[PDB]
Amino acid sequence: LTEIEHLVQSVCKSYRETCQLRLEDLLRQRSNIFSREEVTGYQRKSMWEMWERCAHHLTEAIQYVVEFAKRLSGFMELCQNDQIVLLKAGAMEVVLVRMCRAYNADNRTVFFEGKYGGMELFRALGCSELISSIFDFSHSLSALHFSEDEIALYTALVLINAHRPGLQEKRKVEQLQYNLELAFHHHLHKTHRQSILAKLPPKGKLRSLCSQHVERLQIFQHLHPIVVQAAFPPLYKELFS
Ligand SMILES: O=C(O)c1ccc(-c2nn(C(=O)c3c(Cl)cccc3C(F)(F)F)c3ccccc23)cc1
Ligand SMILES: CC(C)=CCC[C@@H](C)[C@H]1CC[C@H]2[C@@H]3CC=C4C[C@@H](O)CC[C@]4(C)[C@H]3CC[C@]12C
Repeated sequence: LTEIEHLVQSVCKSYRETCQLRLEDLLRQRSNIFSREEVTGYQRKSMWEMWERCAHHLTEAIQYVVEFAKRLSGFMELCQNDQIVLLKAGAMEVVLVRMCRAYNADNRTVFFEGKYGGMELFRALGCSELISSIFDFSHSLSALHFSEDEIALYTALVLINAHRPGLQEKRKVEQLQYNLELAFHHHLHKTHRQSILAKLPPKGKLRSLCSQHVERLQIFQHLHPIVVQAAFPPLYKELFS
């Protein structure tokens, strides 16, 4: 078996071990939808409470993406600067992509605290525009019906991007990126799924949505700080300073 077929297997394994929620569970729970009364309960919570809940869920989701990154071939052999540069730019882009698995395009609901709810669940945050953009992005991804293996390979490429500003060893990230691009393209060809390539988000789209998202989280963090046990302190200290 080729280096490339082994790379496909390694990335798909890493994803399976760090996917946080099982696709099977997410699909089964689609019928489990918040009642009008439960939605009203969430809308009546203080911004501060909804922020504490959402901030903690987002931090947990980031930590699954850090673990995913640490299991990708070559990631740990990059200099720490480059690990931080990739995860700082990339980890929340991966969370936003991972969301499409927990999103039902039929009723525009997301899996949140054990049931599916629409974007009005989050009314107390005062972020309707930004949250609507996040729901829209998941909506556009859901049309692809990504396989588990496609999302493993795609989210590896979201992270391993030699064009991120600030890399010391751009050559080394280029080498890992070329191999992951070949693995993704190789797997799509083998599974007759090259049709998704033209349907993938235009680039800049994920970067600019993620930029806006993180900007808002940094404002909330500045006004009402949460603390977590840092999975990757050098990275954590670059956002939670
Ligand atoms: O456990 C850790 O080591 C760790 C855990 C999380 C991050 C990380 N948080 N983050 C946020 O945007 C964030 C979140 Cl999710 C919750 C509350 C406040 C914030 C904010 F202050 F940064 F804005 C990120 C964005 C992009 C990339 C990595 C991260 C980094 C490291
Ligand atoms: C802008 C702002 C202040 C808040 C954003 C509100 C809202 C859009 C956030 C809060 C919790 C997030 C989920 C948390 C965990 C997961 C699991 C992951 O495996 C996939 C992603 C997912 C489902 C997150 C999706 C985005 C959520 C709902």
